[PDB]
Amino acid sequence: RAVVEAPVEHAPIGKATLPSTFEDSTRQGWAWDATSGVQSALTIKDANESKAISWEVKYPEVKPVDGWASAPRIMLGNVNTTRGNNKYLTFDFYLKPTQASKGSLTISLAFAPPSLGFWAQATGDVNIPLSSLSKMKKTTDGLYHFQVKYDLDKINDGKVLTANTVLRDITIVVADGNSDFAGTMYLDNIRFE
Ligand SMILES: OC[C@H]1O[C@@H](O[C@H]2[C@H](O)[C@@H](O)[C@H](O[C@H]3[C@H](O)[C@@H](O)[C@H](O[C@H]4[C@H](O)[C@@H](O)[C@H](O)O[C@@H]4CO)O[C@@H]3CO)O[C@@H]2CO)[C@H](O)[C@@H](O)[C@@H]1O
Ligand SMILES: [Ca+2]
Repeated sequence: RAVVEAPVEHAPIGKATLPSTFEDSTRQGWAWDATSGVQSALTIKDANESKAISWEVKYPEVKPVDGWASAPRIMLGNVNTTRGNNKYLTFDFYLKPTQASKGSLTISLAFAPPSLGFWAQATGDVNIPLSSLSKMKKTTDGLYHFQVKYDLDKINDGKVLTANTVLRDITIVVADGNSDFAGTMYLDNIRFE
């Protein structure tokens, strides 16, 4: 299936780049998956004094049964990277809610390794409770700043990512955990470490 809307003015696609810093004002190869429930503009905005890729999302009040149907699902296609000696994939994730009071966001990471049936999913989903936020100190520019880590030795289905396993694509999903989130999200500094 494909989720479609009228043409939207994304920032320039650029070229797949890791670490993804967005400093060249392009998306450095990141784009919505064709199945992403969110297909609105991906742009390059300042977040916490750095350029970051960004979108808006307000999850529906009536929640789909499939837990990713409404989710931003952003992908770095055909990067063809490997983890090397790195234990983690990590990135900066920022929120600027207009509404956030209940439920959670559940952030997943996946890869498409051609040797592993084009899917390998990190086991360590990260949940951000929205009631936790009001008590969190914001950045100077009014954001909630998370640095999210995924231990690449914890992968579902017994699949193993070795130092040399080709990762064709990287996917990040920000799923709705029965939440009332509305507002802006941002990614920066997407990298292995
Ligand atoms: O639905 C929510 C549920 O999702 C689970 O993850 C699903 C994904 O939602 C789904 O998009 C993903 O589909 C993959 C599939 O696994 C790959 O095998 C397939 O690979 C393609 C490849 O991309 C092509 O280039 C190649 O030519 O063909 C191969 C084989 O078809 O690509 C599709 C699309 O990326 O499958 C996931 C695992 O089932 C989550 O695991 C779960 O947590 C969520 O709740
Ligand atoms: Ca940046």
